[PDB]
Amino acid sequence: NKQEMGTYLRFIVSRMKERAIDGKDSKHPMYRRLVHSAVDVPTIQEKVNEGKYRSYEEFKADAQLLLHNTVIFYGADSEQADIARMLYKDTCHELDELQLCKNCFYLSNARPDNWFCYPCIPNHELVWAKMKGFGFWPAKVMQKEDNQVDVRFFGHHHQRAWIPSENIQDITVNVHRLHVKRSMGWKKACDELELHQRFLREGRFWKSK
Ligand SMILES: [Zn+2]
Repeated sequence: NKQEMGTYLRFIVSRMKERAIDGKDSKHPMYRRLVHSAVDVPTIQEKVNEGKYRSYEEFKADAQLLLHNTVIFYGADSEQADIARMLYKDTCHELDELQLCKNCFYLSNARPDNWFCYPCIPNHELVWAKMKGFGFWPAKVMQKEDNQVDVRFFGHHHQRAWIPSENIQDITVNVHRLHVKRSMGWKKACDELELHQRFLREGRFWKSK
């Protein structure tokens, strides 16, 4: 876990680092004056590297505190607050995604060749799903509730979307039957689906080092 925490947090901080520049920063003389506890991205990045976070909750609390200071120092209605709010949301979203499936999260960030084809445990349910404007594309189910399913599509972008349950078909349905445009992109996604299914059958699990 401690090794995993390190690499996962590094992925998140790296992503949080850029949308954090735009930049005139919380180093006014009044920063001392309005802000209780000090923190910035470099401090967080150091704490990640030195293994200072005991849990993801402690990391999240530092991200929250950074948001709180920005709000206090610039005002809740300020544009700096808007940006910092989006930063915090994005950070917490990554933590959500990590919790959803650690293996998906690692592969999605590290992106080795054919990253989306490696199996997870438990295996993700596979479906055909259509979005408004599109025909059916193959996808992995990440989670679901009664009236909708959270999927990540095969192919370009590997688009993440909520799909109404009525727009889902079992992966065992015959492709030729239902509606979709057989574009090059769609065929590429179907190839990726098949390669994923082959890796599953092979027991070809992702191996680091
Ligand atoms: Zn997964």
